[PDB]
Amino acid sequence: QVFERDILAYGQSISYLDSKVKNGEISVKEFIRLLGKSELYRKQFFEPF
Amino acid sequence: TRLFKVTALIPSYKKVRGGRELQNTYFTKLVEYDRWFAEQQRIQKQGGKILSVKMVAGKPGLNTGV
Amino acid sequence: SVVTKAIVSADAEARYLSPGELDRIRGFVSSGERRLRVAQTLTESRERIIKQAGDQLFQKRPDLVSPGGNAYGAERTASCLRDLDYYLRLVTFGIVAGDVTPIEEIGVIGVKEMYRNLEVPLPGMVEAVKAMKSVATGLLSGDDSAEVGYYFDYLAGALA
Amino acid sequence: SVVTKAIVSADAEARYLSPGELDRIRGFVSSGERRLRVAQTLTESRERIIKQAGDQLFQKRPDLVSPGGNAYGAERTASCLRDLDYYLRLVTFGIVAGDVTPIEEIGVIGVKEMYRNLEVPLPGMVEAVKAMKSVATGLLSGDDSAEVGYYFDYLAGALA
Amino acid sequence: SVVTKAIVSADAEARYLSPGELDRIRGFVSSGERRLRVAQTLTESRERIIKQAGDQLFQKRPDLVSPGGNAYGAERTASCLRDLDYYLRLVTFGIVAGDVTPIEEIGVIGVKEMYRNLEVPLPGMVEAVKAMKSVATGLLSGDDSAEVGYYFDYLAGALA
Amino acid sequence: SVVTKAIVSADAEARYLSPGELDRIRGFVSSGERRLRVAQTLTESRERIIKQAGDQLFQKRPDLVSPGGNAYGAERTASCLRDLDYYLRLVTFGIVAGDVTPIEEIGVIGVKEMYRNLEVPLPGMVEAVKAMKSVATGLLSGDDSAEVGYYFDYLAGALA
Amino acid sequence: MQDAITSVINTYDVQGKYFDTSAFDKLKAYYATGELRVRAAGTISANAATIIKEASAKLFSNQPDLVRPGGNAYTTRRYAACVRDMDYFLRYATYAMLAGDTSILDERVLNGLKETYNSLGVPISSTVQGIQAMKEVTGSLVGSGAAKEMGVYFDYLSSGLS
Amino acid sequence: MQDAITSVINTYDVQGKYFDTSAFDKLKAYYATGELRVRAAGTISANAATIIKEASAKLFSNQPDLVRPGGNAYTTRRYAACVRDMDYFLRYATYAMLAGDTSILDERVLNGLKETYNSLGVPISSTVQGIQAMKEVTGSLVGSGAAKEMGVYFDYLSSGLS
Amino acid sequence: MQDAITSVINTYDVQGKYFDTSAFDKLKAYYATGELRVRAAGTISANAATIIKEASAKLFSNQPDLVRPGGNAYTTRRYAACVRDMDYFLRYATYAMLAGDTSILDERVLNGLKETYNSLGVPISSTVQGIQAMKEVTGSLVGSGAAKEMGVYFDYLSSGLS
Amino acid sequence: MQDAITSVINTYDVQGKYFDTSAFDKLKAYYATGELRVRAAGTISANAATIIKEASAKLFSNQPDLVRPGGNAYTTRRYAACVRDMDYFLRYATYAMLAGDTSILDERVLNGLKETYNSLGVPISSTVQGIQAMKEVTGSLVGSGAAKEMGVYFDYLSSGLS
Amino acid sequence: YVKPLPNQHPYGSGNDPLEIQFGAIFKSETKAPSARPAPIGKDVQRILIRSGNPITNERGNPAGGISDKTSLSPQIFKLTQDNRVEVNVQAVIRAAYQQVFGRQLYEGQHLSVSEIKLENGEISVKEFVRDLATSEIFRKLYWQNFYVCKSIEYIHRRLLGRPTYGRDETNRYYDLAFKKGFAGVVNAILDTMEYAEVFGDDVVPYERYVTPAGLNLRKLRAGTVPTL
Ligand SMILES: CCC1=C(C)/C(=C/C2=NC(=C\c3[nH]c(/C=C4\NC(=O)[C@H](C)[C@H]4CC)c(C)c3CCC(=O)O)/C(CCC(=O)O)=C2C)NC1=O
Ligand SMILES: CCC1=C(C)/C(=C/C2=NC(=C\c3[nH]c(/C=C4\NC(=O)[C@H](C)[C@H]4CC)c(C)c3CCC(=O)O)/C(CCC(=O)O)=C2C)NC1=O
Ligand SMILES: CCC1=C(C)/C(=C/C2=NC(=C\c3[nH]c(/C=C4\NC(=O)[C@H](C)[C@H]4CC)c(C)c3CCC(=O)O)/C(CCC(=O)O)=C2C)NC1=O
Ligand SMILES: CCC1=C(C)/C(=C/C2=NC(=C\c3[nH]c(/C=C4\NC(=O)[C@H](C)[C@H]4CC)c(C)c3CCC(=O)O)/C(CCC(=O)O)=C2C)NC1=O
Ligand SMILES: CCC1=C(C)/C(=C/C2=NC(=C\c3[nH]c(/C=C4\NC(=O)[C@H](C)[C@H]4CC)c(C)c3CCC(=O)O)/C(CCC(=O)O)=C2C)NC1=O
Ligand SMILES: CCC1=C(C)/C(=C/C2=NC(=C\c3[nH]c(/C=C4\NC(=O)[C@H](C)[C@H]4CC)c(C)c3CCC(=O)O)/C(CCC(=O)O)=C2C)NC1=O
Ligand SMILES: CCC1=C(C)/C(=C/C2=NC(=C\c3[nH]c(/C=C4\NC(=O)[C@H](C)[C@H]4CC)c(C)c3CCC(=O)O)/C(CCC(=O)O)=C2C)NC1=O
Ligand SMILES: CCC1=C(C)/C(=C/C2=NC(=C\c3[nH]c(/C=C4\NC(=O)[C@H](C)[C@H]4CC)c(C)c3CCC(=O)O)/C(CCC(=O)O)=C2C)NC1=O
Ligand SMILES: CCC1=C(C)/C(=C/C2=NC(=C\c3[nH]c(/C=C4\NC(=O)[C@H](C)[C@H]4CC)c(C)c3CCC(=O)O)/C(CCC(=O)O)=C2C)NC1=O
Repeated sequence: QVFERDILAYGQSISYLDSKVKNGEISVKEFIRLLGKSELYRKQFFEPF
Repeated sequence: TRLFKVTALIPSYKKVRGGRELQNTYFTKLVEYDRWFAEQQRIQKQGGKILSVKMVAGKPGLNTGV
Repeated sequence: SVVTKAIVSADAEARYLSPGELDRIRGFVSSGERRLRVAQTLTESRERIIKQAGDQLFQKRPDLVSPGGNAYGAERTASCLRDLDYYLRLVTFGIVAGDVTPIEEIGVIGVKEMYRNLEVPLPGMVEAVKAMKSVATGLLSGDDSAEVGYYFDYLAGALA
Repeated sequence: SVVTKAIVSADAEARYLSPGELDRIRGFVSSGERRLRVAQTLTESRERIIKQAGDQLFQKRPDLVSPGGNAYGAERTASCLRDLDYYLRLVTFGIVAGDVTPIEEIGVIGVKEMYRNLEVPLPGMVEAVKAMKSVATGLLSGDDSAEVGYYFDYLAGALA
Repeated sequence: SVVTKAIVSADAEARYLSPGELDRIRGFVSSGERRLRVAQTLTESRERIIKQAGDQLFQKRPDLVSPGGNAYGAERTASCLRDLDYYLRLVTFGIVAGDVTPIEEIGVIGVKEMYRNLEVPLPGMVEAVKAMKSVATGLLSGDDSAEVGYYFDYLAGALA
Repeated sequence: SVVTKAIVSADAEARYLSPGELDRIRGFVSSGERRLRVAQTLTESRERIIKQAGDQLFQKRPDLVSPGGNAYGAERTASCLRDLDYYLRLVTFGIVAGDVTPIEEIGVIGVKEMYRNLEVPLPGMVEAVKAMKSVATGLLSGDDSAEVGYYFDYLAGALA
Repeated sequence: MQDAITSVINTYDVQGKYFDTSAFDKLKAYYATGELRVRAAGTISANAATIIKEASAKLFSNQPDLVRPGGNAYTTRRYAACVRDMDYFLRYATYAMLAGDTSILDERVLNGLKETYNSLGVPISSTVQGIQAMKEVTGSLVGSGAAKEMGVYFDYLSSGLS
Repeated sequence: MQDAITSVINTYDVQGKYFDTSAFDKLKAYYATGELRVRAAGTISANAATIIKEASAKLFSNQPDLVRPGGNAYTTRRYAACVRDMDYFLRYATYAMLAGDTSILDERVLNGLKETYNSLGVPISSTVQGIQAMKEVTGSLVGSGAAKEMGVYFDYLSSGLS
Repeated sequence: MQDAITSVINTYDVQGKYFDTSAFDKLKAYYATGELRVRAAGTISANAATIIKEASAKLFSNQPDLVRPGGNAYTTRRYAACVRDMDYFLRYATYAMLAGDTSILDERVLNGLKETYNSLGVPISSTVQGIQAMKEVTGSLVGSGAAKEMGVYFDYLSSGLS
Repeated sequence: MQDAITSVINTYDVQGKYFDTSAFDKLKAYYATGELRVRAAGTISANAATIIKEASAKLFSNQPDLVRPGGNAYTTRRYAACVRDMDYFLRYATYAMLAGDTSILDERVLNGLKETYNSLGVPISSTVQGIQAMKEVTGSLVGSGAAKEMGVYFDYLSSGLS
Repeated sequence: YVKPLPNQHPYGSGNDPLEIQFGAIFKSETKAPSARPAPIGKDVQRILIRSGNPITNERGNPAGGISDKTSLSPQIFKLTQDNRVEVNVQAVIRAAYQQVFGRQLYEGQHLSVSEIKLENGEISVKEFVRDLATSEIFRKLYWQNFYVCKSIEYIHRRLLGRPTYGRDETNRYYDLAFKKGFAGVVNAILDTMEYAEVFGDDVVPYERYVTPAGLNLRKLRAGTVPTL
């Protein structure tokens, strides 16, 4: 949803965010927010636009 | 029927201009058959007088080869 | 003809004919005997082709001969068959010429306003040339039938 | 190619292809097999053709490799042979295409500007192409030699 | 001449010659005698200019007089020198006239196709006319050599 | 200017500037010194010219300043003299530029529609321009008087 | 434009190589299909006006709103414009089929058509329906083998509009 | 267009002032360089073909891939287009040098040229290197005084593309 | 370009319906106001030059920087183009008033006008002020009812530009 | 984005070659200019508000129409949007100066901006004049060399909006 | 939604060529969408900026086409050479190539026989322009590789010297394409009364109007923007 496609095709992921969302430290909303504020999202959908 | 040779004289009626325009007013020229009807109409619109037209390149009365 | 179009195309660009133009002219004159015997076969079959084409025209389109139609009456039917003969002769001319130019300078250029002057339906014309296609291609050999049918295709498309 | 020129000619006039154009396409499609055999023959013998054509050209025009000439030196002679390789490849393209369209669009349009920029004499190009013609049609049979000679003819006339 | 160019311009935008153009024509006619001295000085030195320019050209381009070259042989070299004489005379004509229009009307309009028909390299022509510039400019004073160099450069650019 | 006109003419033909129009630019840059001196003379004595020409015009045309006249009043007479000042500045611009192009672009194109909108009589414009021409020509030397009168007559004819 | 033979020529030109076995195989494939292409082209040229007639009739029967008042095809002018567009589509699909490449469809037809229709107000869905109508009408005329070849180009036009 | 004389005329007409000492000094400065500019323009016109020859030779020596199969200048047509563009740049740089202003570059050459090249696929960096080659070749022929003037317009073109 | 009558004709054509009482009521209303429209149009046609002169004078008096050096109306050609634009606005407002519809304003006047002025550098606010100047000048000549009628079209031009 | 070092890395990666003398010269040129770039960036960051103030005052003094009723910058919101645009232009010119390349100006400022201003009705000529005013104000604060360098990127923005 | 129609081609903004000397550069719907469609009606008339005296536009001045040229107008090339040794004829030929194609052609591409006829007076400048515009080279350059309406717009700008006003002209020339082809379109453009009144048999076509975007390309470059 966030990156319009699964970026495991490139081996890109935010491992600590994934662990936090799976184990319940953060919710899916906080995971989505931290995922859209990350370096990956900034590189994909902030810089080129 | 390929090429007409046309002598025409088109006086001036909408302006008087100080450039050389004898070549535009009185002229003899070669026109194509398909262009000739439109050319004659345009000359007649401008009030020009058509003096003589001759057949030069093509031959009259050819069913094909035109 | 093919040579005429090739020469005009070469002259327009102020240059000698290209190897493609020469190749098409060579293929045209190489197949002269076949298209020539095809035209002979078409011309030796004047009346069979004309009469069967007229019959199929009138039985697929009954209203041309029906009262009020374009071909109602004997004289109008005669003129219809006369035009059929005209177009058959033009098809032979195009076949020997190797191109559809003779049909164009004779029968295609200005046909629409001609038949609009004569109040002749153009769907009737295309039906007639289709019937003549069928009748003529029936007589010819399989290889030659296609060659005839392509010129008939051009005529049918040109009418409507 | 033949198909491309026929289609662009039809499209320029807002019409379907005429029977002559379709017949020409049929002939080209039929001859494609011998076209490909000729192209394979020329492709396989590329190095012999280039070597013999270069030797024959420099024997006919010693000024090019004489001091002060455009081809003086091993490097510039190598570039000359490389241009011969380009033009042989273009000839094979023209054979498979059935027309001189690939030759024209790849190596004839603006070639005079290119060789004026490079101080390359066009007459030298002409004898080089004639030498390739001789060497290549030496390898090919008579029917193949005629068709390959047509393309080398076009290339030499374009350079001249 | 300067008068001719001013007149054709004035006729083109269709009015009498402007005061500045009258000043230009007076400056031209008042300097006619100096131009006549320049033309005579060049005429007196025909042979030295032509032969030194030809020698420089054949030093830079030995291939032109090499076997197979364009100017190989005594007669073809003589034709070379006679062409240089033609262009030197045209340069004197232009100096007298006050511009390059004689050089165009006699020596530049259609020169490329002509030397193509004669297989004469235009790079050889520009080298030769540059050599004529180098020789002729030294014969004259600075102010006059500048004017003559203008015509020689213009001819060299026209040939290229 | 002359440089701009020559560059535009050379660009419209997609060619470098010919030696004739390079000579034209050479003459223009030669005359630049005296044309700057003329323009500076006009600039320094602008108030004197404006006052003299305004008085001369108002005496020659009492109706403009009389009640019911276009220039009646302090503000409208000030506007009249301010227009005269614009045209004097334009003539200086034309002198430095070497042509009437600055005058045309800034104060000639559409002037008739402007003054028609402003109820400003054009014969008064023409007489004011002629008065300024007389005053200026009086103030500067005889040789430069013709050059200045060229621009003033251009402006007078344009306003006429 | 570009066709299959010119496509092979162009790729080998950009790569700067002489022809290999793969290129000759592609050329042989085109030569094999060429005679069928010529037959289909002649058939469509013969029956162009007919094919347009049944395809337009089928489209306006399936979507009667277009021809009725308030429909995009409701006027003599707008109806004639629709028929003209359909004639263009058929002719250029025939060109692409005979060429063996869809480049002519990209350049002459598809590069600009969506924006033109969106500015004009033409329904693109109905236009794709008209193209499909032409496809299924012409398939019965050209024959199954030629229908398979013509279907890819009609699908190309439909996908370009969609 | 707009040359230095017209530039001063415009900058003083927009303000509404007469020519003052500074304006007359600018005009004097322009008129002083007139002979140098005319001489340089004549020299470049005489040797334009040679300049394009050497500049293109150096550019394709540094970047041979441009004129090899797969390069943007690989064909006779595209090589001719390359040398035509270089000739255009040289001619317009000469015009700007004669005028003493860069306006003609912006309104006759650089207006939409960058996006034209981007749409075409033309390598802009290679074009800039070609312009630099033209500049360094021209400088030797015209002389240092004229070379300094030609340089500013060559770099104006380069910055317009870059 | 559609007037009130054409608008009713179109709204009845798109429905495919014949005319009924409501359409006759609308056309009768237009025919009732037609005499006022014709009188106002004739008055404006006879006094067009006076209106333009008065409104241009008022605008350049309220904004004197326009006709002073450095203003967009400073040259003879730019002043002429300014009064030419005022003539456009007056003439097309007369057309729209006579037709009874503002279609000609979206149709021949305001389409792409903002982009045109922005490219030319023409001031938009000053042009709106000039359009008002024409509105107050024209109202006095045409009377109260005709002024109320022409005001909608002048305000249409002003709002479209603003 | 892309900067000078990244640009050289990219142009040597596309061709697959290792760094050679020319690449090292370009890298050394950027490394030498870096200190001046950093000083300029700090100066602009410290004085960005003042630069925007002075450039906006210059623009709205020259063209009072933009802030009068009917102007594009007439409200508190539209005025604030205008000064926000100027702030963004200055900050991204600073970014491009510090990077040494104009990639960020393309991808992050100018890609889609001119169509946005055409839709919005923003006068792009006035915006370019404001950018030029920003260039003039910034040069005085940064000094001659940094003024030339930043003027490069200001002119890039101005020409890109064109 | 909240503003009037843009200054735009009736068939979209991607149907506007870049106003440069030569090249026929259009936007692509696929390389980067960047597409704006607008509800431009069939009767909408575009606003065009004169390349010359502003008050010579036909909308204000119907007789502005035949008006006297100012210094703001392009160069005008007229062939007064006797219309039965002269450099004016060669200049006219070069100007005709510069207008029809935007540039000089290559040496193999010149329409040599038409140049000979023009030099010897058998044909007028208009007929020479027709020969240039109906040539196979012109068709190869500007017709066969473009969207049909894109080609029509570009050819209209080359020949009449102005963009199309609206859907009347574009639709007429689209129908002419549909019926008669490229030659039909080109001959129709030269047969217009507008051509004859502006360009007789004597004068080479020149550029009379530009779009606001084309003016923006030239005037808004940092060198040509008016300094505050
Ligand atoms: C530059 C070379 C050139 C010449 C020589 C020239 C002569 C010339 N005179 C013309 C008409 C005319 N010429 C005259 C002049 C004559 N009427 C008599 O009363 C007088 C005795 C005498 C004059 C002194 C008149 C009155 C006309 C009007 C035609 C008419 O209505 O009959 C026309 C045709 C009208 C037009 O311009 O379109 C030409 C071409 N034109 C040129 O471009
Ligand atoms: C070689 C080229 C050529 C053609 C083709 C041609 C056609 C032609 N058909 C004519 C009459 C006619 N032709 C037809 C034929 C039509 N009736 C049916 O509808 C059919 C669909 C169709 C024929 C297949 C008819 C009915 C008339 C009589 C019309 C009348 O009474 O005026 C006439 C008038 C002369 C006469 O009435 O005798 C011409 C000139 N002329 C030419 O020079
Ligand atoms: C006034 C204008 C004018 C010119 C210029 C002119 C040149 C000219 N040179 C000719 C031959 C020639 N011209 C040359 C000269 C070339 N050889 C190269 O090495 C040099 C680069 C170059 C001279 C510098 C040569 C070698 C020939 C002999 C060609 C042949 O006979 O095959 C000929 C053919 C007639 C003959 O053989 O005598 C002409 C007409 N004619 C004119 O009416
Ligand atoms: C640089 C080119 C240029 C010109 C030429 C120009 C003329 C000009 N003169 C004006 C006023 C005026 N100009 C005049 C001059 C006339 N009075 C007499 O009739 C004389 C015949 C004649 C002068 C010799 C007058 C009387 C006015 C006042 C009009 C009024 O307020 O009603 C105005 C109205 C704006 C203003 O007053 O500031 C313009 C635009 N503007 C320009 O930008
Ligand atoms: C408002 C302007 C307008 C008109 C006029 C118009 C004509 C029109 N005529 C049609 C069919 C038709 N029209 C006719 C009328 C013919 N029958 C005889 O032959 C006569 C010669 C002639 C009438 C005197 C017929 C029979 C059809 C049916 C054809 C068919 O079903 O294939 C259709 C197709 C209807 C559909 O697909 O549902 C239209 C749209 N369309 C318009 O938007
Ligand atoms: C060869 C490449 C090419 C194409 C194809 C093309 C299409 C095209 N179709 C048009 C109109 C049209 N096209 C259609 C057809 C559509 N609407 C109907 O409902 C159907 C569902 C559907 C067709 C199957 C209609 C109805 C119009 C009229 C639009 C109008 O007048 O507002 C127009 C504009 C004519 C005008 O309104 O002035 C163009 C340019 N242009 C090109 O350059
Ligand atoms: C496929 C289309 C195409 C062609 C044909 C083409 C030719 C071509 N030949 C070149 C060099 C050259 N070409 C030649 C050939 C000449 N030597 C003798 O004079 C002969 C008469 C003649 C060859 C038969 C020579 C000597 C050079 C070297 C020039 C130099 O070193 O300055 C160059 C300069 C770039 C490089 O050397 O890599 C090109 C572009 N380029 C193309 O994209
Ligand atoms: C007068 C202002 C102006 C210019 C300069 C201009 C450039 C221009 N160059 C073009 C083609 C070209 N231009 C080049 C040159 C470039 N590619 C090479 O790699 C070099 C690095 C570089 C030159 C130094 C090439 C190779 C082409 C062919 C590309 C193609 O047409 O597909 C085209 C496409 C249209 C045509 O070829 O006729 C244009 C419009 N257009 C203008 O209106
Ligand atoms: C009916 C639809 C329509 C309109 C509205 C229109 C406006 C228009 N005004 C123009 C010039 C102009 N328009 C103005 C007017 C402005 N300057 C002053 O500040 C005033 C505030 C304001 C007018 C009240 C000026 C000064 C110019 C000259 C700009 C220039 O030449 O650079 C131009 C470009 C020159 C031309 O070719 O005519 C157009 C197209 N054109 C149209 O087809």
